[PDB]
Amino acid sequence: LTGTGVLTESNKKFLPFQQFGRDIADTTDAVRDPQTLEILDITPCSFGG
Amino acid sequence: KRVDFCGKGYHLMSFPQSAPHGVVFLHVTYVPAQEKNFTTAPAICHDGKAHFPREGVFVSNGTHWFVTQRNFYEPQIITTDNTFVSGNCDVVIGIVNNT
Amino acid sequence: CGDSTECSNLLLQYGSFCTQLNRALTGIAVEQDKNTQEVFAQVKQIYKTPPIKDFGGFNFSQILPDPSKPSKRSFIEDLLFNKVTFNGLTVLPPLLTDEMIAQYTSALLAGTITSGWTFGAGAALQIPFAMQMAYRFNGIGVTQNVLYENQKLIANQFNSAIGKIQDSLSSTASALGKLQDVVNQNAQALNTLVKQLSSNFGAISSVLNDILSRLDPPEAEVQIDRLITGRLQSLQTYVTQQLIRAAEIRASANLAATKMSECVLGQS
Amino acid sequence: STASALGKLQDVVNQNAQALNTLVKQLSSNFGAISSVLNDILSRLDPPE
Amino acid sequence: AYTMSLGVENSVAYSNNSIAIPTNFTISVTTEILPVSMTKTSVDCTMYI
Ligand SMILES: *[C@@H]1O[C@H](CO)[C@@H](O[C@@H]2O[C@H](CO)[C@@H](O)[C@H](O)[C@H]2NC(C)=O)[C@H](O)[C@H]1NC(C)=O
Ligand SMILES: *[C@@H]1O[C@H](CO)[C@@H](O[C@@H]2O[C@H](CO)[C@@H](O)[C@H](O)[C@H]2NC(C)=O)[C@H](O)[C@H]1NC(C)=O
Ligand SMILES: *[C@@H]1O[C@H](CO)[C@@H](O[C@@H]2O[C@H](CO)[C@@H](O)[C@H](O)[C@H]2NC(C)=O)[C@H](O)[C@H]1NC(C)=O
Ligand SMILES: *[C@@H]1O[C@H](CO)[C@@H](O[C@@H]2O[C@H](CO)[C@@H](O)[C@H](O)[C@H]2NC(C)=O)[C@H](O)[C@H]1NC(C)=O
Ligand SMILES: *[C@@H]1O[C@H](CO)[C@@H](O[C@@H]2O[C@H](CO)[C@@H](O)[C@H](O)[C@H]2NC(C)=O)[C@H](O)[C@H]1NC(C)=O
Ligand SMILES: *[C@@H]1O[C@H](CO)[C@@H](O[C@@H]2O[C@H](CO)[C@@H](O)[C@H](O)[C@H]2NC(C)=O)[C@H](O)[C@H]1NC(C)=O
Ligand SMILES: *[C@@H]1O[C@H](CO)[C@@H](O[C@@H]2O[C@H](CO)[C@@H](O)[C@H](O)[C@H]2NC(C)=O)[C@H](O)[C@H]1NC(C)=O
Repeated sequence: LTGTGVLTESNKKFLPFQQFGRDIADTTDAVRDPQTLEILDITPCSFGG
Repeated sequence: KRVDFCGKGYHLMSFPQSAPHGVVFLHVTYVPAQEKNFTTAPAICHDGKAHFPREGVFVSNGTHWFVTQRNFYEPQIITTDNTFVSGNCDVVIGIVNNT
Repeated sequence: CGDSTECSNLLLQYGSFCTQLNRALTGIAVEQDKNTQEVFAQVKQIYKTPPIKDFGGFNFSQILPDPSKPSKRSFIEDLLFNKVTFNGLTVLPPLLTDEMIAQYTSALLAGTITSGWTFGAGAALQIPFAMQMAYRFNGIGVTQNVLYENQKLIANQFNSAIGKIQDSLSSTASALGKLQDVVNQNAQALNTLVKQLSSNFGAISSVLNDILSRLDPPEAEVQIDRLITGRLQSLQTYVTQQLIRAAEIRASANLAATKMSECVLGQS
Repeated sequence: STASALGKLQDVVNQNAQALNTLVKQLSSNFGAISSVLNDILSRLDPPE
Repeated sequence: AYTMSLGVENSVAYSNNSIAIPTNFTISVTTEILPVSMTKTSVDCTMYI
């Protein structure tokens, strides 16, 4: 799941068999770490004019 | 007559001028100024009847009542030829006594 | 490109497609700001209504602002606001905030209640509301004679109509069709633009990293060319649709400005 | 005396001139090819490519 | 940098038996500029492409 972003802590709950989530238009929005089985979050580090 | 179509104010006339790829209008407009205060009443009770103004508005300067045009202060005394009658005055809210 | 080097290098030799691409969007945004300014900024001062209100019997409490609410918006505005609802794309805030728009509308409405139409030409002139209605009957053929003899009945009809429209807006939905349609169209356009980033366009994959990671530049460049052509086509189509829609919205805004100028600031 | 009074006509003229200029400048783009001029590529190749 | 002011705030001295009538006038001449045309352009294919 290669990609760049900033990883924070979240609160949503995965069912015991998902690996990662997404919200709409097929963009990854949360990942479960394969070590501690905790739900992370993904936010693009800011940019602008 | 359509408001604010060409000119801020009351339109009078206009002049066109050319420009390399367009037109330039010079809108002449009338704008009132130097306002003042008065006291108004929507009708006048005389002999029970209720006179209304044909065109204009009633005003007063403290002692005397006048009828004026609505866009330029010009007071004229009240006479039976610029007012018209309609019924008697007990249903109108704002009547005032005068002659 | 999605923050890649060789993609940027390949896109560089395509000339300047993107300078005017950004120019068009900037012009569109400036156009929206100008639209809002020309629609609402019809007045020079900011008028206010007196605390004591005796408008011959007419009742404006449903449209006049109330200081209790934090937003200072009236009841009908509350009903309307309640009823209706990152991949290099950004959204910018409007220059005017909703509070200032509400202030503009409140100033307009207080002026037309207390001054009449005279505040659109020069300085606002006070005029008691009842004997202002007698100036609007006179402009449709009916003499003023009528109004001063049916004042209470007219006031009751107006209040009942206000209550009826209040309830019709409150309960029945799907009345604010056009704004909802505009919002849905914009959202659909953005969503379908976003979803195009998952298309092969005749290439081997929709992800740059994999195609550059298991190949070599000699033909990875060709695959990137296919991706670039597809994405450029999609972006150009999106920009053209945006331009057409902006033209339609500008026509509607001009119509709204004319309506505000001719029916609010005067009798048509 | 005052300048910048004739804004709209000047903007129209500038828009047209800029459109023409950017159309002209597109002639110097490789478009992914080996050159932006036809004579040399015809003179140093064969018809196939 | 500051917060925008929409204009000077005044309260019209509303009452129910008071009017204000102008006593003088002014005449104002204001300009308005509208484009009506743009330069006609023609393009030849073979010469350009
Ligand atoms: C793999 O990850 C770690 C590696 O040791 C282990 O899980 C943790 O193990 C440490 C001590 O070895 C404990 O203190 C933690 O409480 C463990 N956490 C979890 C979430 O297990 C274990 O070997 C493996 N864990 C998993 C989940 O596969
Ligand atoms: C007409 O009279 C009203 C009330 O007398 C004037 O409104 C007030 O004028 C005084 C001037 O001494 C101000 O201090 C008040 O602030 C005004 N009232 C409000 C609510 O602002 C009004 O100015 C008079 N009209 C003219 C043209 O002089
Ligand atoms: C209100 O206006 C009336 C009419 O102009 C004034 O009445 C006359 O005023 C003049 C002086 O301005 C006197 O010479 C006359 O004797 C007055 N009466 C008549 C019948 O002409 C009145 O003075 C004005 N009052 C105020 C307070 O301005
Ligand atoms: C204009 O407003 C004033 C004050 O709001 C009204 O004066 C009141 O008149 C009623 C009877 O008409 C009296 O019982 C009150 O005592 C008056 N109030 C004061 C403060 O004296 C006046 O009637 C209104 N006029 C119109 C035409 O609406
Ligand atoms: C205006 O004039 C009328 C008529 O002169 C007044 O009405 C009379 O008032 C007196 C005293 O209040 C009563 O005794 C009469 O019954 C009333 N009617 C008639 C036909 O005389 C009225 O009060 C005056 N003032 C106003 C504000 O209308
Ligand atoms: C204008 O209309 C509003 C809406 O009906 C009136 O507010 C109502 O007032 C009564 C009695 O004061 C209350 O029982 C209602 O609950 C109020 N309605 C709402 C929605 O709160 C208001 O009184 C009317 N204006 C006047 C001068 O009576
Ligand atoms: C209405 O306003 C005009 C100016 O817009 C006044 O005309 C001026 O009057 C003063 C004194 O009489 C002269 O010194 C000026 O030269 C006049 N101006 C012009 C352009 O001629 C006029 O007096 C005002 N009317 C009233 C009744 O006060």
